[PDB]
Amino acid sequence: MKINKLNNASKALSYPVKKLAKTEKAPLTEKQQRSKELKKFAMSIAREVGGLAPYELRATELLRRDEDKRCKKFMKKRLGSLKMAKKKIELLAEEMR
Amino acid sequence: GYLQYLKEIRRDKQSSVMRYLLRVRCWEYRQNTAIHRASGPTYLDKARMLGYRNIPGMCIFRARVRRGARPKKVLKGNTHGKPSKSGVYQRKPAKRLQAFAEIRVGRKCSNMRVFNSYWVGQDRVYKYFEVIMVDPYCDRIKNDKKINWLCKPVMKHREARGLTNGTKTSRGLGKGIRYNQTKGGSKRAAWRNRNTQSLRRYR
Amino acid sequence: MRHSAKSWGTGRAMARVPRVRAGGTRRAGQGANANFCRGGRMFAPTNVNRRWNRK
Amino acid sequence: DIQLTKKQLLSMNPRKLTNKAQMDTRKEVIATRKEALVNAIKLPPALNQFTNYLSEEDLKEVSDILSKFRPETRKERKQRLQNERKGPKPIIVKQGIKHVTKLIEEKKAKFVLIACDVDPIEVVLYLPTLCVKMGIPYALVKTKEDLGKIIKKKPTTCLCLCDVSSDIKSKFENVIAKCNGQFKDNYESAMKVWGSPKE
RNA sequence: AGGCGAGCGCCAUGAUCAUCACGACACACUUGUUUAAGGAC
RNA sequence: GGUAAUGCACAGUGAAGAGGUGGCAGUGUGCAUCUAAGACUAAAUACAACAGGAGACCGAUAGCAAAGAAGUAGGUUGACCG
RNA sequence: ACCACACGUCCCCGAAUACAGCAUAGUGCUGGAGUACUCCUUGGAAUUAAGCAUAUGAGUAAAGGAAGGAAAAGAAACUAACGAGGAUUCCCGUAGUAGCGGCGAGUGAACAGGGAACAGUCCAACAGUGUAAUUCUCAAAUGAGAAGUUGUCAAAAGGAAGAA
Repeated sequence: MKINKLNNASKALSYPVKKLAKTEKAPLTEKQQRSKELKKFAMSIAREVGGLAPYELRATELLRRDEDKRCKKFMKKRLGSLKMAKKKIELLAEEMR
Repeated sequence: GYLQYLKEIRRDKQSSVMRYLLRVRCWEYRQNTAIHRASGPTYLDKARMLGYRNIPGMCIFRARVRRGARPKKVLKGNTHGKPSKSGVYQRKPAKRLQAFAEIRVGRKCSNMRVFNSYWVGQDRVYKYFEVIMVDPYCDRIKNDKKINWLCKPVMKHREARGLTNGTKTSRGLGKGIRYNQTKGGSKRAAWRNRNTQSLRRYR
Repeated sequence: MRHSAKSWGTGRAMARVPRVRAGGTRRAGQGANANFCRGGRMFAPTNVNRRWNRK
Repeated sequence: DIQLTKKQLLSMNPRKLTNKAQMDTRKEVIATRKEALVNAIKLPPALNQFTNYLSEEDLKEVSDILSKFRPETRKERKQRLQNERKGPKPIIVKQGIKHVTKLIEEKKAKFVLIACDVDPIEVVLYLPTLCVKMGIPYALVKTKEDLGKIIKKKPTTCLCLCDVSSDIKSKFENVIAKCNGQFKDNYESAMKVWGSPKE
C-alpha cells in the first residue's frame, strides 16, 4: 500500500514562487453611476405606492416596544435564514427612524 | 426606463395594490373555460424577458391546473404486492404543476410551437399560467431573425420531451458534483454508462 | 425458442417435455424447446462474447 | 338575437353555458357580473386616483391649445426630405410611455396628460408619483381615445410637451394653474383615502 | 396612575393588540324559488 | 454511493440587490472560486427495416418458423396459433 | 420481339373529412402510419437472502406521450487547495476504491494523469424624437389602406475544391 507515509507537517510544505499582484477595478465610470442611481430611485417609488406587507407591520410594532429578541425569533421563522433576518431588521429599523 | 418600475411593483406581492389585483383577476380566470386565449400579456415586463413581441404570428393563451398531490390509480387501495409499496396518498408528482399546463395547451393549439410560460395567480383550488405560442407557417415569422429558429423540424413538440422552461426542471441537469446522476445527458444515459461490460480485442 | 409451448404434466401417459399449443395441423402436441427435440434450441448456444484473439 | 336585461345577466351562472353557440352570451354574463363586484369593494389609495378626471369643458380648453403642435404625417415627411433644412427647430407634442418616462426622468418634460381606462393598469400606475417627485404638472383624462383625437392618430396612454411658444404662454400658464388645483396640489391628502363603495 | 396584611402577594379600574357568541347588510360560494331564493354559514 | 439531506415534487411561509459554493449539524470572522431562476450550437458517440462486401460458421430432423404459390396449407367465437 | 431508365394514367374501403380544433392582411396547419437507436412520464412480480417482513432483482419488464438521421447534452451561481487548472460528448484509468447496507445478502460514484474531436454566441435589462426611420396589400410612377407608440426596426454577394 503506497498511501499514508508522510506526516501532516511535511505535506504542508510549498515551492517559493514569485507572485503577481491583482489588478484592482475600483474606478466606476460616469454612466455606471447614473445607471445605479436610477435603479435605487425606482425602488423608492414602489414602497411609496404600495406600502409595507403584514409581517413587516408586525415586526415594526415589536421594535417600538423594544421586544428585540422576540422580533429576532419571529423574523428567523418567516425568512428561514438568520442572515436575511439580521439584514431585514436593519432595513426596517432605518425606515422607522 | 418604464420596464424597471413595473418589475419593482410585480415583486411586491403583498402590497395593497397587488392584493387588490390578484383577487379580482383570480375571480375572472375561474369563470372562463379551462384553456382560453388572452387579449395580451397580463405582465408586460415578464413576458418581454421571456421573448414576447407584439408582432403577427405570436399569441398568449391561459390555462388552469388543480392543486395538491396526485393519488395512485388503484381500486379500493389494493396493490397486489409487498407492503412497502401499498401507499396510495401523499404521493407527489415528478413534474411541476406548470408542466401540465404547457402539455395541455400544446394539444389544443396543434399548429403552433410552445416557447415559454409564467405564473399569474393562485386560489384554494386552482393555479393559473400564461403560455407564449408562435406560428411557424406565417410569412412574418419565417423572415424574422430572432425567432426563425423555431421553424427547424427538431423544434416540433418541445414540451413533450422536457425542453421548455417549465418542463426541464424535473430532469436534474446541472454542473458539478451535486449532479453526478446526469453525467452523459440524462439519468438513463448515466445508467447505461455504468451498467455495461467492455470486452476488448486483446485482453 | 419462438413457439408457444407448455408441459402437459403427469397423468396423461406421456413424458413431461414442453409441447406446442396448436390445432388444425400435425404440429399440435409435438415437443418444443429442449435440446433433445426436433426444431428446439441447441445446448449452450454459440455466442459473440468468446475470446477470438490471443496475446 | 334578443338583448337580455341586466337582471337576467346577473342571474345566470357562467359555468353552465357550455356549447359553441353560447360563447358570446358567456362573455356578456362575465362582463356584467365583474362590474357589480368592482363597485362593491374598496379601492386602495393609488388605484382610487384614476377615478378623478377633467370635465369635457376643460378637455376642450386643453385640446384647443395642444392641437396646434400636431405631428407630421408620412405624406408631409416625404416632402420635407426632398427639400432642404430651413428655419427654427419645431415644437411637437410627444407620445408613448417609453419616451415620456425618459423625458420626465431627464427633467425635460413641462406638462403631461395621462389616460384612465387602461388595462392592465400597472402600465400607468406609477406616473403621478414620479411627476410629484420631479415637480412636473399633470392632468388625467377619461379615455385613450380622447388623447388620440388631439394628435389625429391611434389611441395612446400618455402625451407630453417640453416647450412653449411665446404666442401661447399666457393661456398655457392659466391652464397649469387649473390643473394644479385638481391634481398636483391635492396629492399628499389623496394618498391616504380609500375609495368608498359606490351608491 | 388606586386600596389591604405583619417592597412582597392579594384585593380595585384605566389606557394598549388579538379574540368567542349575537345582530344587519350583500360581493365570494350554493340551488331549474333563476328578471328568484339563501348567504360568509 | 451522498452518509445530522444527493436530486425532484406538493402545501404552508417567503428575500436581497447583491448573492451562491468549498462531500461532517450549529454560530461568528477573514480567505479562495463562481454568477441561478431566459435561449442557440458543429465535430468526435448509438442502432431496425433496405442495399453492398467478407467469413477456421450451418449443410435439408441442421441453418431463420419458412432453400418451391411461407406467416402459406390449415385452425380459435375471439384475442391469437401454425 | 424483348430489356433498362424516367414520365403519363392510377377502381372501392381505410386518418376517411361536405369533419374537428386552431393561426394570419391573406395563403393555411395539425390528425394516421413507423418507433431498433434517443428524450419525457408511469411503474410490477417471479427471483436472491438457503425461512421472511426493510433490502435485492430494478427505476428493469409492461402501459402511455414525442422527434430525427442520429437524438440528448453543452460554453461554469465548475473543480481544487497544486508552483493549480479551465464548454459538452466519447475511449483508457482512478475502482469493485471512498462509502451505502436486518453493517446481512449485496450494492457503489467523482477530481487527477494519458488520448479522439474541437467553436463559440444570442435575447431581456438598454434604439435616431429637428418627427416609426419598421413590416404587409392594392394602385401608380407616385397615391390609398392594414399592423404597430401596452414599442416596430441593430446589413453583403461571392467559390473552387472535396466526395460518391
